[PDB]
Amino acid sequence: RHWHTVVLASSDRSLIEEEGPFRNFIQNITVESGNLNGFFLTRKNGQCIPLYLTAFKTEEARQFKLNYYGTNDVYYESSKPNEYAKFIFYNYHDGKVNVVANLFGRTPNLSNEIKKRFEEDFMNRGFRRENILDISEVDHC
Amino acid sequence: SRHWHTVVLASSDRSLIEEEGPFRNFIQNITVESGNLNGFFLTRKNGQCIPLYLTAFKTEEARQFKLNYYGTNDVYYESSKPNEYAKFIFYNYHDGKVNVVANLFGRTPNLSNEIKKRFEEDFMNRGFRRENILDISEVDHC
Ligand SMILES: CCc1ccc(O)cc1
Ligand SMILES: CCc1ccc(O)cc1
Ligand SMILES: [Cl-]
Ligand SMILES: [Cl-]
Ligand SMILES: [Cl-]
Ligand SMILES: [Cl-]
Ligand SMILES: [Cl-]
Ligand SMILES: [Zn+2]
Ligand SMILES: [Zn+2]
Ligand SMILES: [Zn+2]
Repeated sequence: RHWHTVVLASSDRSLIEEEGPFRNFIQNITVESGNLNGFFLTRKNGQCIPLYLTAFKTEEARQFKLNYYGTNDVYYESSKPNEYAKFIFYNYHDGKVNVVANLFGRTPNLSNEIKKRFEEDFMNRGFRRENILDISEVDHC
Repeated sequence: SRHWHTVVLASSDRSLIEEEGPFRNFIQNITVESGNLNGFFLTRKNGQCIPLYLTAFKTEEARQFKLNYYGTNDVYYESSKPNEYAKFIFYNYHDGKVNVVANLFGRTPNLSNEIKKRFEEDFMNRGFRRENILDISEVDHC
């Protein structure tokens, strides 16, 4: 259940920048009744405050639904389930759609090969490198 | 995997599915080859129904495809009744902007009110207005 946020990427960089709604750092994930109960940390007023969310299962495997900053269609992917986890969030807020990609590792960092693939996959969709934030190299919660 | 009709279109940006919109295309058929989806659509251009052939390539994930059209697209297929209808959700990336276009296909020009109702409510439940849904089963199109 132990996880670390290693890379964040978004169509809207502000979503993952400081004070951003999706700049959350995963701590652990526990599966209950097929749902994903996530415990995250987020920074506010200088301190690390807990954030508990639940991504509910859907009729589709690896697809979940999450109510946060609007609604989100969440997709899980991983070729190495015990080494990393990739979660793609399609966020709908005020009629606006954005994609937020999360790369989780068992420890604070991940192999360059895994990070490179995640990053190139994001950029190949038509996004700039600047919209990728590798936080393994940052002092966060 | 064969004969289809576009019954309902819905999008985060209505201009995308309105007249002259890049996603206002009417499916005619889908042929599966090497796991890829070869689609044949019709599009209205200058009072003329012009053919549009596209291929959605398979990915490492089932029911997920990649399509190069009006930028890039992550395409997801869903259906509780595969022989009755097909739902395709397009996550379009155009000039750094993301939009969602949902397509509801039927074996014939129209679909049950139940199926259309669920499709439409699922769309609106995500935070979109009813006006962004276009039921084209009630309009003369290609
Ligand atoms: C990062 C994916 C996720 C979101 C919410 C949640 O509760 C658990 C996992
Ligand atoms: C509407 C889904 C679809 C897109 C492209 C394609 O080639 C086949 C099906
Ligand atoms: Cl660790
Ligand atoms: Cl630790
Ligand atoms: Cl626009
Ligand atoms: Cl028919
Ligand atoms: Cl027909
Ligand atoms: Zn750790
Ligand atoms: Zn527009
Ligand atoms: Zn027909």
